[PDB]
Amino acid sequence: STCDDEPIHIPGAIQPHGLLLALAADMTIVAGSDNLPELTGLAIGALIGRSAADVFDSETHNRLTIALAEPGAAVGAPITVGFTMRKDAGFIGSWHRHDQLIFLELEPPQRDVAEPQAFFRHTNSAIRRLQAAETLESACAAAAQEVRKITGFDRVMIYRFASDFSGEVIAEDRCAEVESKLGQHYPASDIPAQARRLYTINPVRIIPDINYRPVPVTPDLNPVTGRPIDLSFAILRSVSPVHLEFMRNIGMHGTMSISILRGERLWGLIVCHHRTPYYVDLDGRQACELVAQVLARAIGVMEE
Ligand SMILES: *C/C=C1/C(=C/c2[nH]c(/C=C3[NH+]=C(/C=C4\NC(=O)C(C=C)=C4C)C(C)=C\3CCC(=O)O)c(CCC(=O)O)c2C)NC(=O)[C@H]1C
Repeated sequence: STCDDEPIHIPGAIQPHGLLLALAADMTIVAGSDNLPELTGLAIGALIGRSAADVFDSETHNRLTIALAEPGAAVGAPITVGFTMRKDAGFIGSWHRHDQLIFLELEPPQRDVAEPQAFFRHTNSAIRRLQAAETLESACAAAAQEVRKITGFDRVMIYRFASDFSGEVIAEDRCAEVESKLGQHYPASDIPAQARRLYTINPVRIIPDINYRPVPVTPDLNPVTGRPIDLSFAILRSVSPVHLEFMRNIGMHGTMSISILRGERLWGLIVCHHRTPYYVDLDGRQACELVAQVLARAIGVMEE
């Protein structure tokens, strides 16, 4: 376990392309990313231990209050965000009720959004083409082709693993400019235990610049538990510089990867790489999110 030891879940930093705010269970600001001042225009060391009401507009707190005290408490779905300071901003992104804190992840207004009809088109065709569920090999390739058709990543591919957690690429499509790993296998050390354990419970992962400077999370002391701040579900979660190397190697300054859950069990991953630094509309992500959700289902009617 030269590999499986790293605490990648508690690195106490996020990627700069958005920010984070962590509230205690009585709705008071507890910790944030240190770039908070840069964009919302509010100084961290001030915020620490004051009210979430100082940052959000009155609805976003209220939509917040209802969502959380909703029964079936869990890492929340995406929310619409407006700040009292810089309302204009209209940042939009998720929240996450883990660690006995309420994490808010906020993203910059994804300008130049997916054309509607084209969107519905690709979403709908895929769910037909995948549900049309030809073989396993197409079901998958399909997902990759379609996924590439939605996002427009330079190369995309379905990765499955054996019971010894070594995987094979079992599908592909590429911009005719980069090799097909369609025949390669890889060793379980490559995506190791703790990262397999993490993908099972949070099925989206996105890195836009592999060449980034991590935005510390301050404090990174969980006030309720007194352990570092645990960034499992955070899609802004700073990433193990080892792996980053391995993406520099294979020549890709952006990634994203989606789990393929098969009854609590991680069957395989959609895996995307893009030469230069590349982002995804929540649209873009939730689409793919969908692809793998159906695929996983168009695997649970191929398993009978
Ligand atoms: C022994 C340590 C190693 C290691 C650790 C490591 N790697 C990751 C993350 C990923 N590695 C991936 C592998 C691939 N990328 C590809 O291009 C291909 C295909 C040829 C594979 C199989 C991938 C996709 C990931 C996940 C990244 C993503 O979500 O897009 C981690 C986890 C890092 C984190 O979650 O913060 C770790 C600890 N890297 C190695 O290559 C070996 C030597």
